[PDB]
Amino acid sequence: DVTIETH
Amino acid sequence: ATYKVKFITPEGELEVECDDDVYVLDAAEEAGIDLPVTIET
Amino acid sequence: EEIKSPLPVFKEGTLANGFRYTLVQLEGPKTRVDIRLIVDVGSIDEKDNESGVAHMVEHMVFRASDAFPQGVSTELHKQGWGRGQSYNAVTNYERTMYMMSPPKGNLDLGATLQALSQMTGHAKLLQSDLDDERKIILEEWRGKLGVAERMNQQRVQAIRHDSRYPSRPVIGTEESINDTPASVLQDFYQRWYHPSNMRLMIIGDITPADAEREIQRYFAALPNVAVPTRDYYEPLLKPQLKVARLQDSQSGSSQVSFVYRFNDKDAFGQSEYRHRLLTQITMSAVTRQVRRQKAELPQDASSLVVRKSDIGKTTAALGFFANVMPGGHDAAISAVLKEIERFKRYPLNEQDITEITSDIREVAQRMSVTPETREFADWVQQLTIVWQQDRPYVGSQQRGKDALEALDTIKGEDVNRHWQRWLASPDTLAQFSVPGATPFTLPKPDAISKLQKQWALATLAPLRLEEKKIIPELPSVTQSGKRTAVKTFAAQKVEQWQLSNGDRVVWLRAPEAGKKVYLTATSQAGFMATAMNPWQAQLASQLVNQSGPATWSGESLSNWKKEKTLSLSIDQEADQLTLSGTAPTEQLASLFGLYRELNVAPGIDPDVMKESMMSLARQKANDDQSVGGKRASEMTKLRFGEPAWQQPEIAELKKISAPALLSQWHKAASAPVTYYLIADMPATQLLPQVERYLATIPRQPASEVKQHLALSGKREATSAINVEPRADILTWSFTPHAWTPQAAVQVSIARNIASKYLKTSLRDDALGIYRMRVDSELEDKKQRIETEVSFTSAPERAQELWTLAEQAFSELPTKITQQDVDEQKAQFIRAEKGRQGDLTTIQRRLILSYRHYNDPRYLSNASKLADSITLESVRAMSAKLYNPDNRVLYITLPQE
Repeated sequence: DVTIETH
Repeated sequence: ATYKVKFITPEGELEVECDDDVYVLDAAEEAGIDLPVTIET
Repeated sequence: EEIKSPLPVFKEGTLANGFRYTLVQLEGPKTRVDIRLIVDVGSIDEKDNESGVAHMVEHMVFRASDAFPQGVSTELHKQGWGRGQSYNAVTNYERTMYMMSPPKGNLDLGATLQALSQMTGHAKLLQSDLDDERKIILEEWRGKLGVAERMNQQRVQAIRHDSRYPSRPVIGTEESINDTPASVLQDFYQRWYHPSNMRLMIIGDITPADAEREIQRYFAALPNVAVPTRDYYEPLLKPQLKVARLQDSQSGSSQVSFVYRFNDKDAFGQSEYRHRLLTQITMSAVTRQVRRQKAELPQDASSLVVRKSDIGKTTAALGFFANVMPGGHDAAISAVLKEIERFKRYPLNEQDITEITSDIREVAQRMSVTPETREFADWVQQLTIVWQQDRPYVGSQQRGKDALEALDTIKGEDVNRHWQRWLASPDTLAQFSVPGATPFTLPKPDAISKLQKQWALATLAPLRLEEKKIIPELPSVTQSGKRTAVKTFAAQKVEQWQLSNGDRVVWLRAPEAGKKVYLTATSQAGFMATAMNPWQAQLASQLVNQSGPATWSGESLSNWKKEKTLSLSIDQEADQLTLSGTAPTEQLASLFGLYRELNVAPGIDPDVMKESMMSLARQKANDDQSVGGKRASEMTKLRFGEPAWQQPEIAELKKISAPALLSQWHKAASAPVTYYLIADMPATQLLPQVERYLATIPRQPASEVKQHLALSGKREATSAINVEPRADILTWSFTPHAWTPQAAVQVSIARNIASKYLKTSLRDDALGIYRMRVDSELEDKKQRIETEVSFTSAPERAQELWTLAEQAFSELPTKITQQDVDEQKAQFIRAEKGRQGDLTTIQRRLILSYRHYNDPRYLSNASKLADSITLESVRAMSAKLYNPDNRVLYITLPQE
């Protein structure tokens, strides 16, 4: 999972 | 009839072609693409 | 939701019977509201005689209840609600969820809670309602019987083995959708639907003190009954090397993989947010490094990827998957285990971990200071996600501060440790997908473990470094051609230039182009051209389209087009080549330049070719023995006698070289070309660019290619080969007819009226028609009315329906009313006017005009096509849509 959206 | 459906996924854009008579996810499994008009997923 | 609303105020409470509820108050938009209720039960909770019951109960709580004996859904219909837009439900393994978006919003709140309380506390679940609903459940069942589900089930069977999940699919079985009695539903309902097993969330323009009294009004009296304790959401992890085949005889899947299963929510004493952040860092680093490892793969594997997925409440699976040239799975699995082994030897690239960590710190910094504001639909999506896993929302502003604090205690040493635990997991799986009839026997576990120890002892190269990114630029063309003639059609705003190399330019100066240039280059270079090899030429076309110029690469191309807001693409049909593109007027030299470079300097990206070879080889192996393959082969000998061309054997495919493909491309690119240009700009601007990039491409006269024309006569065939319980009815019919704009519109009008009547003749449901469609056009290059009618239906009905459609066609010419036509004419008339100044239509018609008239006349007097629509002319044309003398019927039945 992504916890901090980056792009 | 024969329609160009295309999937955007978190690694690439990988082409499959899908009759009117055919569910879009079935044409992918028939084509050997692993996933789970231009729909995005 | 046009004015973003800030972070809302949360209020949560618990009724005396255990019913839990969350109120989230937005500032706006006005009146909008969203209501949701989760019952913590799904198909995983079913027993053995309860297949698909969780999902049937989902349906059934909308039918009779204590307050609404005619059905809960029907009360909602009578108050203006709509299925799918105003209410819906979803059932997965772990939960059942009920969604409400009341048409009048905040006002309908107590009407909504009355309905939810009826559904969850007072469902009658009557056998008579069940027997009516079964029709709908079977239809949902029958719809998802394709090859994608059967493989999805294969994946769940293997990756989640030793768990409840494989034997508990949501939809259940056909037998239990037919035979399970409503008393089994009531026992399930009465075990699981109790308030301490339920939770409710309300989002929007609401008064929290008021919404809480309503929740008491309709849910507080529910009896407080306990549901069974549960501790079975999790596969039973044990040390092992399990080996599984993922198989379906209609799947082209050709892949191998090695998987590690483990408890992903164990954080080992540290911050569990910090842990989840280590996961993201680790995956981003692994995703970079595994990509580079493409260089290390033998010819038999490609596209090595790492995927991490949840396969329970706490266990995840880490997987390395790669695609396999059919036949080379043993070699491919060795390569996967080799690369897995390399990741055990060497730490992850520290500049990756520094860069990735920095990108995350950047976004978390920004998050920690900008107040969170969202549109309504966004708030719902965010809050629903956190609420489905029974956790309180944490603001994006607060989450940024948490991430910064957890990044401070995280160095690459931690990332490597995190990654090494996954790889040290003792529960391991190896999966194989081998298409069609490819010889395969499943490896035994030691045969795999042997490979693991072979690569454990081997000496291995370090991880690959990042290659530096070649940024491409088009060459300088100084070479100029010359325009040699000009024919003017001022009345269509069209000029037609001849060019010194033989090409020509049909330039239309349409103001509808705006500041964009629209290019369509056509030519007689289809893959059936005499000089070419049909299968090689299509693959050359596809690879060039994707690789770009010879010195470039697929990725650098996609980059370069995006920076220039430019598109250009190759379509090589059987009779024609078409390159299609758009660019801003500014970038006209870039578009013509890119076009010239595809023609004179075409590329083949090594990676793209390798991927495409595998895509072709797995479909060949599948299609040699698949149902889809046998239908296409019978349809061909029914309609054409012989295949016009055929894909190659896998062995020949494996030997194809980039020089042999480029050879094919140049035959196509040498055909003389007509550039249909739509641009609003003076000729003095367009002429220099056309003489430099377009007029200087070497060309050589090509012959027209003969169409693939359906043979005349009456042939029929039946095949019992379908694998799902369905019959497929297709029939074809043509009538030679000369193409005129009118005749084409008359045919499409008649096909509309045809389309609705062949529905009357065949709306008796006792005929079990799942889907049917009817198609008819005056095809302009073939110059014949071509008609296609197709049914999918139950097998027993199946041979009566063509008989009745046939009859419905004989009847039709005397059955077209007048107010059918002039309602269609009014329909056409208005649809036409939508099409003026539509650039897609202007471009389509210019090209068509030159195809039949060799001038641009069809750009004018569209206004007088509507008047070809009279009743006498649509009847005379409806008599020609089906021709009994030219008829091909193909019936596919379930395999007996």
